[PDB]
Amino acid sequence: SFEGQMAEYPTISIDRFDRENLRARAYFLSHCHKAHMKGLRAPTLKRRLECSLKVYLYCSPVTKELLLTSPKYRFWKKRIISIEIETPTQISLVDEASGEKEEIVVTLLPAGHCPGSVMFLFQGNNGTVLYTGDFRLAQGEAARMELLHSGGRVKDIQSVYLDTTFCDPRFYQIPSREECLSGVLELVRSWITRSPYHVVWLNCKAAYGYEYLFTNLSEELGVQVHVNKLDMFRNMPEILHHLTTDRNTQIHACRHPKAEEYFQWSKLPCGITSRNRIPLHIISIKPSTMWFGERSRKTNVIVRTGESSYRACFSFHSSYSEIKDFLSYLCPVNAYPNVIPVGTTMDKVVEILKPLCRS
Ligand code: NI
Ligand SMILES: [Zn+2]
Repeated sequence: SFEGQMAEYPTISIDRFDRENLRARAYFLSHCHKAHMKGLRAPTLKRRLECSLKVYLYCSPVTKELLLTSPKYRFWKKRIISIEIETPTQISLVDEASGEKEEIVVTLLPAGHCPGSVMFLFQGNNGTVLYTGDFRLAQGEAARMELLHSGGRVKDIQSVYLDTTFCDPRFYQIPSREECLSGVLELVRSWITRSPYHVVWLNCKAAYGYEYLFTNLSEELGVQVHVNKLDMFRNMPEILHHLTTDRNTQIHACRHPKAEEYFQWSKLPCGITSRNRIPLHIISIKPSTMWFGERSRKTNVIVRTGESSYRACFSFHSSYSEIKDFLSYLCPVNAYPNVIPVGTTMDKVVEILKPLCRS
């Protein structure tokens, strides 16, 4: 599995900052998710940064903004360099122990996974490689990325290091971003327009990536979404103004350790149960990955699980058919899975991808 280092450029570390990654000539962060930040504020890394002065962290503008809203990562401020999207950027790497100098060009491509999420395309003197980070690309999106191409064909890519979360034929198709959004929108609309006392709880994981759902709901329905904390979007106006810390709203995305018990007793995680002593009428909506097989057809993005509860199709990652389409299009020499799906093995995932690769 992926532990920070690509074979072709081992002196850079991406989305992993412990163990062998402590000797990196440069760091890269694809997106601000805990699973891709292992060791990023460890004492040993800080120790190492005090020694090595020409070591930087590179990421997208949004990732820089998000990361540094957390006090615990503020020590990175002096060493963090953002790179604009789809803007090829020369990066110089120097050996601390040896004398060595090394030059690479990096291009950030949007990953469709959460605010600030990118893929990193690296070009240097040891071939071109693509690190996808976490991604969801719909069909046709890769073909529109001009900087994946050279002279009207895809660039010669030696190796792709890719998000294989749903790389198993069972996860053949997943409804699109737009389909998922429209389903949730119409469910919420149909509830909250009944009266001011009808409210929705969006039961979401504690992670970036639900913001486009919140913004669309807010934009379409003229309501702000209750969240526990929104200071990370202080400088992000197109997100911030769709959120609120006030409990007096019809759409909630607040969180609590016992939030599901609270919902079973008609509460809501933030504790509001009534207004003018009228009980709030609450439905829960849990964004959840849903998929259909190769020989099946799409069914409703909304799944009712109780009188007052729903699951709603939502995915942070590409389907199997999207992964195969992406890799087929890239046609690299090698493809390496970043992640093994829960019910599969590395050998099955590698062999799924192998026919789409040149060696
Ligand atoms: Ni992620
Ligand atoms: Zn709330």
